[PDB]
Amino acid sequence: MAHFKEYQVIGRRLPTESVPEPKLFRMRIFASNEVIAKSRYWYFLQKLHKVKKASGEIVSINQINEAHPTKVKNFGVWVRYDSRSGTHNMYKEIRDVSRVAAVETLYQDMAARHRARFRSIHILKVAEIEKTADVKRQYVKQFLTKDLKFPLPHRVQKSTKTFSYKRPSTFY
Amino acid sequence: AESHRLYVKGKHLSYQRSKRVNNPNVSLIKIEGVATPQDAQFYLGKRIAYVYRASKEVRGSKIRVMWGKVTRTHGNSGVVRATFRNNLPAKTFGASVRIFLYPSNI
Amino acid sequence: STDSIVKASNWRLVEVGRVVLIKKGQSAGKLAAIVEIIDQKKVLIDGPKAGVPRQAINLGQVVLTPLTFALPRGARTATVSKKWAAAAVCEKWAASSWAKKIAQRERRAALTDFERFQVMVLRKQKRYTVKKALAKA
Amino acid sequence: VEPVVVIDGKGHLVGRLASVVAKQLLNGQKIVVVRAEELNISGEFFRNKLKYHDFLRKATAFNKTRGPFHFRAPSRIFYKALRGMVSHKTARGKAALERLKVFEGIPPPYDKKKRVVVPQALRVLRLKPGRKYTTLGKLSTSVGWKYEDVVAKLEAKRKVSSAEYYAKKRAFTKKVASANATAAESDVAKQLAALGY
Amino acid sequence: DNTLLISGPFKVNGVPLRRVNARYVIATSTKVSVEGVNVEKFNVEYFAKEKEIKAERVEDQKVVDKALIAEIKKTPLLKQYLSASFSLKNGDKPHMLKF
Amino acid sequence: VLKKNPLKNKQVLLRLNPYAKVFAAEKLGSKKAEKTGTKPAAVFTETLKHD
RNA sequence: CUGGGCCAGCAUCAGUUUUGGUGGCAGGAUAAAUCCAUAGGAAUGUAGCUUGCCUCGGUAAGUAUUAUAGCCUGUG
RNA sequence: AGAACUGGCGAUGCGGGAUGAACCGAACGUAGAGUUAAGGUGCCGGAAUACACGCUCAUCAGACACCACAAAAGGUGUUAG
RNA sequence: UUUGCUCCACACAAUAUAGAUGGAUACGAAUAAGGCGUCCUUGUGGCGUCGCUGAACCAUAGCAGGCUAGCAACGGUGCACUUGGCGGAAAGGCCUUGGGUGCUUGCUGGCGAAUUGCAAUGUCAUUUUGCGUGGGGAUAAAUCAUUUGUAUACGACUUAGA
Repeated sequence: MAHFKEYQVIGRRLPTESVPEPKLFRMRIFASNEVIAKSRYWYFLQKLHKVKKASGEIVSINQINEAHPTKVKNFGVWVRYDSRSGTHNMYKEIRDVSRVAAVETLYQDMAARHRARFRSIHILKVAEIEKTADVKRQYVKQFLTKDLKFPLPHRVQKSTKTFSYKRPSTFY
Repeated sequence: AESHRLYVKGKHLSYQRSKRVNNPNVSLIKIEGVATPQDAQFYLGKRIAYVYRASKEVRGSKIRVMWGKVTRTHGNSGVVRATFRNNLPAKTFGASVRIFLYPSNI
Repeated sequence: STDSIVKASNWRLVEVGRVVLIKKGQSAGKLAAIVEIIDQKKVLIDGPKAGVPRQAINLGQVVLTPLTFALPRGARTATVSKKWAAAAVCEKWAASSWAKKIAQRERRAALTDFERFQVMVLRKQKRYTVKKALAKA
Repeated sequence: VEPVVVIDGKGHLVGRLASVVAKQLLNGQKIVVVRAEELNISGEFFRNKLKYHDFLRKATAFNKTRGPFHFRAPSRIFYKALRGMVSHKTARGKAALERLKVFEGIPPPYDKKKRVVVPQALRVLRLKPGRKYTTLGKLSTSVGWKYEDVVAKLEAKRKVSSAEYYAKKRAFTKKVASANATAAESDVAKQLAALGY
Repeated sequence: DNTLLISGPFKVNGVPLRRVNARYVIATSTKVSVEGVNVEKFNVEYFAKEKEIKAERVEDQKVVDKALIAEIKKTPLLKQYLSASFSLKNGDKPHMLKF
Repeated sequence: VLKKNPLKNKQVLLRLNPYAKVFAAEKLGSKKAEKTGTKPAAVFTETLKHD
């Protein structure tokens, strides 16, 4: 829950003489360190298969780096979450350079707008959106128009000293 | 030779303290021109003087001096911590203080 | 008058090809180009020539300059270089007061104590010849 | 780093100005604030007037003369914001304060003395555009301050004087930058440029 | 005895050959050649306290100085530089300045 | 009478444990690993980069 | 005038500790990128070409996938 | 008002919660140097008017556990779904 | 009441000081806009330029800044005078004209500095207040007591008395 890395977690039920070689399951988990990621792996597995980590084991844990960490992409994000009064699915879009960058703004946004802390959200799917205008959401489409430019009116420069011998301007 | 100063000016702000308990044993100084603990690292170990007037002459002078030295930086804005042979009087919170350029390990 | 007059604020635009001066960080001091807009607050930049690594940056740690050159959006580092060079961006920058003052201020800061002394003596010379002028017309 | 600092109150946000000006006193620096009447408070005028009335209701019940004092002048409304930010009842407090003066308009010596702004307390830098605010002068007047027009009259009279003054200045600074021109490109000038001067 | 033997030169700024302590000094980057300067005889016991001013002292000053001044002169404004006292001006920041 | 810390103070470092002498002399607190080329198999990358 | 006595500065150390500069290694998709090669694509379609608009400079739609810009994806 | 287990107060200062028997932190010979806890860092006051993404304008905004209260029900305010 | 009283000079003893140590360096106004320069129809005008901080500008070299000789300017700066003016928000300060005088690091010479011994006490600021000299100056009242009653518990108030 912080500056996110994304991990492959791969685990399985412990072998039995009856079933050596039990099936392997993978999740992609966003977390900040690997102790959290494996926690998170088990949290989800327990809600999906009978297994507690006391009957299972983690076979591999590997960080998945962004393939094109400077191509700008538009991501579709699918999320399940709890409100003070129920639980909701929700599709949002995020424009960024990496999943890991996108996911982190997802979490800030769920916090800002819906007052959802991390314990309350599940990431359902995160996906680069291939064709522009499969993009559904205005506040990301806006950036997709041709020869896009804008000013940044009213610039405030931070001052290094407490007094200034001239009245400042906001001119950019 | 209008100017003769070989010290940097500083101000004596406070003793070290928590909200309701102070420690006269350490003094907090704000050195002119120093804005970051990085900058203030230059001044650590340098000598300071608080310089005052009195009525009784001593070595035929009415000027007196309390010496001390900068010991570490303080917080994020260049404030520095200082110990003095004595302990700055406290009426002097706000008074000017002088921070020398020796011991120089330029 | 008799034309409609409307002076319009001539803002530096965030746009592909806009060249920016990096305020903070490790690439502090260097020029990079906006390659692609990310949102109202972030952009992809790239400063191959100054050796600032193509990266997503927050506009608040950058300052827009008046210079801009032709660059297709999304352009990878290689073609950013080709284009930046074709455009003679550093040439233009160097020629500005803005870049000149930075240089001036940099040079002052490197002055030796002996050097500071010479500047004094030279100043006093210039002063002298100036005050007699400023006294004749 | 100045014996006395003189601040133009104009376009400054009370509480943030008050905050910086108070730390200045507690660190030994003399301050005079002028033009207190063109100080701002954030949020529209009805709310601020309302606030001042809530403050007006407080008085010692048995003797309103010993209960809180309600100062209506802009300078003094500011002084209140400041005073609350200084341990004004201790010796050191009174000393900090004595280093500070506040004025409506800018009365003489200060009128020929430079003024500075405080960026971190400057409204236009600080308030987000669109957000409503209040002129301290207008607020005072509405709760009984008598000298808005007098200070207004005096300011225009001053401003005429200051213009003439600034115009001579500029004209002089023309002659200098002119008559300089010859020396401006001279061997000594090229030398100075080599060392950044 | 850990100290620095210092000159001036005397004729330049009135400072005689002398002991100075290294922690009370800033080293500028400006430097005169000291090749043709004797200096072998000078040591701790030279300064040893045994009012007046010894004739040797006065003659060594002239021996050492003449050569130093001869070097100092090859560089314009060096003499003047050394005659002039150092001080901090409003604005100076020791932790920033080059020297 | 005074605990000296072998982690500063090479003298007592050498007092407890020699070897240190050779440890340092031979470097080996650095020391290059060998070099192999072994590649991961298809399937490992297929699933790393899966979905 | 020495000596004690005490106090201080610097130096070389010891104990504790705080704040910098720098060297060599290890791992991972033996980082991911960039860069290079190659295959294949598309559009917020670059050059051409088509047809009305022109002030004939340029221009708007349409064709057109590298050309008189470039980008994306795979593999190496 | 009355029981269960444990931990406290009572018998106990200290740091935080402005204040406060019982909460949080932490228990106490005389001191020096360092580091932290809980809690804080606009100014009162030691400590970034720090950095980052949003959201909010209240003619009765809001602002931090114990804690110094607020509900049913409504809004073509604005946000995201 | 005998000493007295007052303003200006510079002279000794006490005394205090929230804290000098190169300079508090003056348009106004806007900020989704401005400053400056230049032109003019003097404007919601035209052209040029600047910002991205005062990291400026000004000042700054000499025994804490000595003694001496010149060149070139005819400037700079201090001082005490002087011709005009302007400033009432708390003006108590500002601009100006004319000489005189010291200094001038714009530039070129001749001397000096030590032993205060390797840092420590080493530049003097401005307030009061008592006295000391020489000049200019000025030459009262209030209170108690007595009295009025427009006043009054007592003080207080208000009247009158050479």
